[PDB]
Amino acid sequence: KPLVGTGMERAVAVDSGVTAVAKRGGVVQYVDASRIVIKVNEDEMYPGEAGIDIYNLTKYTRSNQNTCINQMPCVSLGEPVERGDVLADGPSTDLGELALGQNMRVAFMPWNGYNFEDSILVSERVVQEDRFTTIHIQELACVSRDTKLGPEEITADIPNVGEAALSKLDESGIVYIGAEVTGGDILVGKVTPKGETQL
Amino acid sequence: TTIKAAKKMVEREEAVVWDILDEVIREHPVLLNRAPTLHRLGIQAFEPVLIEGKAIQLHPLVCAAYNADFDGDQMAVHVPLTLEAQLEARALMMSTNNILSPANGEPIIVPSQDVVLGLYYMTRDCVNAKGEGMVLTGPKEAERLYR
Amino acid sequence: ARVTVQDAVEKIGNRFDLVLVAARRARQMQVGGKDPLVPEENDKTTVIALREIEEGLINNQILDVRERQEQQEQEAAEL
Amino acid sequence: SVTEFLKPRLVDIEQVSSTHAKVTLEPLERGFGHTLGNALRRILLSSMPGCAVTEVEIDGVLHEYSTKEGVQEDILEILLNLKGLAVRVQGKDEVILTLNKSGIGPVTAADITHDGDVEIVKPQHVICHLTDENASISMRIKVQRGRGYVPASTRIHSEEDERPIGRLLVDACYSPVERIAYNVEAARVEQRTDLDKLVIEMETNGTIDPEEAIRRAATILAEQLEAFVDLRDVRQPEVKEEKPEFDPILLRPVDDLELTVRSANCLKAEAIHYIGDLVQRTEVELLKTPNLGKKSLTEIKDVLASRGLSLGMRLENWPPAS
Amino acid sequence: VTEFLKPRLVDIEQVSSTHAKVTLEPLERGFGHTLGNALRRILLSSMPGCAVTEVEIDGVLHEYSTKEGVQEDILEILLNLKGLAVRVQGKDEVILTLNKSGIGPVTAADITHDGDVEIVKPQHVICHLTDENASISMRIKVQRGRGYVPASTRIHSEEDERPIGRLLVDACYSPVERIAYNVEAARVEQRTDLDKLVIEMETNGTIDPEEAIRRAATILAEQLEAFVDLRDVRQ
Amino acid sequence: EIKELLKLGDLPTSGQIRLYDGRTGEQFERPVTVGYMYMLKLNHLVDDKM
RNA sequence: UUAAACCGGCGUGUGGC
Ligand SMILES: [Mg+2]
Repeated sequence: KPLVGTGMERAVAVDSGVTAVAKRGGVVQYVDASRIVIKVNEDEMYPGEAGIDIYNLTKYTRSNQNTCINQMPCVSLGEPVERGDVLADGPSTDLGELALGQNMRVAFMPWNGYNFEDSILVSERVVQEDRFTTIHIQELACVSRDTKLGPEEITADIPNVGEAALSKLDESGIVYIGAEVTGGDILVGKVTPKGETQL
Repeated sequence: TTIKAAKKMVEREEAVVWDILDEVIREHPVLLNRAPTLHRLGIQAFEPVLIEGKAIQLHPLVCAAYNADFDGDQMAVHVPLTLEAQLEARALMMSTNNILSPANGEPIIVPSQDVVLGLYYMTRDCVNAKGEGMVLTGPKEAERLYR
Repeated sequence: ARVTVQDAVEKIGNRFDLVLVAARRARQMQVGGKDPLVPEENDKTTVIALREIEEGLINNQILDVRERQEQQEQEAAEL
Repeated sequence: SVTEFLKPRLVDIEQVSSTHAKVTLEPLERGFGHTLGNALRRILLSSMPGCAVTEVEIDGVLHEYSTKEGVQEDILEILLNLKGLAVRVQGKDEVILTLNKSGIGPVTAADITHDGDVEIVKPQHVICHLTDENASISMRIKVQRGRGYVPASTRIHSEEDERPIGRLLVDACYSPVERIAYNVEAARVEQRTDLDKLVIEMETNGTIDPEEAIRRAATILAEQLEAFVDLRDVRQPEVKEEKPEFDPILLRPVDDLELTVRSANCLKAEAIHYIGDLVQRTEVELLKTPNLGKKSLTEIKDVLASRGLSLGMRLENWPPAS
Repeated sequence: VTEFLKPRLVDIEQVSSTHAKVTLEPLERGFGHTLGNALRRILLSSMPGCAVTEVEIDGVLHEYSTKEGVQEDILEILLNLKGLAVRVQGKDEVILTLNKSGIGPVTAADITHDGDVEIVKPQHVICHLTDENASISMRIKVQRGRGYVPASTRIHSEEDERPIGRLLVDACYSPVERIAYNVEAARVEQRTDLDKLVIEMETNGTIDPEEAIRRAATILAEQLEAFVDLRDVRQ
Repeated sequence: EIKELLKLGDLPTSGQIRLYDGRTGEQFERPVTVGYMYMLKLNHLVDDKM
């Protein structure tokens, strides 16, 4: 949360659509890191085919600027909520309050010229406490273009390649969910014919 | 033996490639460049030292010659790649050879706010302070008494 | 190392003939395989050429003289 | 006296809490107050033996950027709380701790399967929150002892240690001390004036012992000072002819050539650990070596001769390193 | 591994034989700063030696004075005496006389050659004198102290009200004249950066600079002896 | 009001405390002002421009 | 004839200096 503020922070956080705002008040039944169950109170319940509400939070997904957008729940079991209340602190939010970044101890003195024009001096305590470490999601999309000679396939039988490069691949040809990659490594097995007709 | 082995070794990032890098950049100047080039001083020659990270370290005193603050400016660097080019960057493009402005007679190596503020705070004398009215035998004695 | 080369220019004028003489000297040093006239401190060929010029040992005129001596050596070797 | 003054000594490890501790060194003659204070503060805050978590593994999750049906927070927050967890190992330097939990409730440090050589400094440190009846978590936690602080990126050593998907890496931030304050005061010397007593307070993780940490810092400082306690012109560049021609890498044992253990013990049946002796061992001693048949001999031939070496080469300079 | 790194020095430059430059490489990430600072602060104040502390001219009894026979004021006399480095034997405190006449500059070689003291530079000029009929004398008492003891704090205590009717001088028991440590970045096989220390120091010549560094290291080790591992290895 | 809030926080009214050097360990004259600032990481990371 | 070796063009929008 920003230590100093302006009072407007409680609005832009709520009026934005990034966070999961509660549409119908009531109680919270099942709190999970992915979903939220809201049992509606009987006064606001519909006279027919009524029930509860299920808010499915969005997980880590790529945005337009390769920035991960993640919704984190902020309520507990049995906690009552009202209409218009926030259910999940989205990115850059802190308990229904929009918080851009971290507050930090700052001194104003030239330290061995390491702040010569405008440069910033940071301590190892910042990176050790896992303070400013951000996450970026990058999308890699391969297309199976169709040629006038046979279609495009994703058969994982790659010729003229080492076994170490084929280790990350599954039986299908797409690497599993959670295998990191460092250098150029095949993760889609799109090998296709080229040989002309008239054979 | 072959260039393929050397390429594989430099791609594997071994420790044997590092001392070679210290040998080849010991006296190999490079060409520092600013994206907007107004005058001849926007391009200079510099002796690089290897620093860890992903940013270029630059002398603070030459920054005033580039007119480029540290608010996110991105600077470029080229290599001479040729004997004539190396000795040319040394002779006609070194930062030491370019200290006076090509427009007027004032030096372009004018100090900046930090060092001049430090010197002003240092030489600004008061009326009463610790060690007033004593006698000193030399600058080294003064430094010792201050420390 | 060599911080500045102004003293190389005060004795070899115009600051541009120094370029030519350093070019030829370092070219004869690298490929020609000549001997550095001063004990180097394990530095580049360009800076040892510049420093040998700095000790007053090499200018354009003595460079032409050494070229003439090498030409005479070639004449005598061809015989 | 006028020269060769006395030395200080430790007289208090007064602790106001489990972490915030205070020590008083005394007596310091003059100027040694700030000197020793700053020196000990820098040595303590810089390097102290830490035993924080370095590697985790939960069965259900594959990567820290995922979730788990039942836990309140994400895997990232779990890694945060694990980094914040402190622990003290005594017997070994690296250890694996298993944490199994089920049912609704706040999962804290006390729920882990502790051991004798491993002691949790504080069990009230919450790790996560299980928010479902049939919700369970089973996790393995690697805790190793080291020096300083190393991130999770540069800690990689090969291209196979992270092949297990469940092995999640947290940047090992092990530093028992958190802040080291100090000050000097007028020591209550029996008969003298203006003697400096150095009071040093440390807010720490509670893992390291205060007096033990102070003493270890003094050890490190004196060991570093021993460098120029008898300083002289000492050099270690090989400005000579030492360039050898013996087997350069084959002086280390056989086991580091990426082969099995049965062949390792088999090469130990001939009492040949280093190939520096096996380089003087041709192929006539392979099938005579006990239990070298079809596949073990296949591995021996493959992982040895394919790396540029030949099995059996005559040389005469492996003893003198020439 | 809980085991640190020990430096391998590269240069002990002894230019001018009294102003040395010792380099050390490499150190840990922050050990260079603390080592340089501790050594500097120790050598500055807590470094025992011997220097002049009392001056008494039998003709003048004040700092301020209009004294003939010398074209330099008494303040110049005190300043020249302040830099008079002398090494004393087992004696802790001794006085010396400088009765001398002549033409030119009274120097340090004119001191009565006692067997308990040793002047490090007899060629040190003290005071230029009037070229005729000028015979000024003075006694100088030295002491074996700890470091720099200024005039104000010292004269306030040693002489309650100046009962003997004496003069003062800035006592400098530290044999080192100046010292400055500078840390730079040095590389090992692939590690990020290590402290390479460069200590440039200059003493009064009574002891070599490396000898002063050795003495400071030994005094710091003896100060730390109470806590340093109790032993070589503890086990 | 900032003064009285600092007073309630038992912190100095001027915001300038005496700071000790991290390396030399000496006392800084002319006490520097220190506080808690709200700083932001901008979308100009070095790993994308190098 | 045979053998060996090697093998971003355009517009648009945004942002920064
Ligand atoms: Mg700018």
